[PDB]
Amino acid sequence: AKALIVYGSTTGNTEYTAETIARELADAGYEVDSRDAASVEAGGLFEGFDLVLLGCSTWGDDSIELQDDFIPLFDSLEETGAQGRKVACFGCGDSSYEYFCGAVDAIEEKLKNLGAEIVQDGLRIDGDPRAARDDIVGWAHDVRGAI
Ligand SMILES: Cc1cc2nc3c(=O)[nH]c(=O)nc-3n(C[C@@H](O)[C@@H](O)[C@H](O)COP(=O)(O)O)c2cc1C
Repeated sequence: AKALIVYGSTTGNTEYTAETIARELADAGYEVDSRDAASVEAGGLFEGFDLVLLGCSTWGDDSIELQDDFIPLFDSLEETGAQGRKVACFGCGDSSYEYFCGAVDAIEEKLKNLGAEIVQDGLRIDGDPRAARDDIVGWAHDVRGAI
């Protein structure tokens, strides 16, 4: 199978996560196309993938904001065809906050209402993804034995 990894990272956390996740896949027999959202384009993007990996960090204090690079993709997500698509969402945040990884929640929601089938519960990392690296290896892993 063929997977798409699209990520929004500001400080490099979600970028790290998507890489760990990328290999996760690739070492398993997976063909993987990883991309920065900063550059993606919504026009049938999801097209011809068996799984879509959609990542993003949270910003904001009062209001939930999505990693910046990712917003314009968030905005035009019904243009990508996530109909009966297989999508799992991930990102980084800090639980010191009230709407911890609230960016994972919104992603997942527009996905549903859109058509995707979420194969698994979003992976919400609290901290440097790097020290949770195992939590990560297992999630990539649970989404495989899931399709
Ligand atoms: C201005 C700001 C507000 C944040 N907003 C929240 C929050 O609402 N939810 C939470 O999960 N993460 C929140 N975080 C921090 C995480 O989003 C951020 O540290 C994270 O690691 C993103 O890594 P990245 O560079 O891949 O986007 C806050 C941190 C700061 C700087």
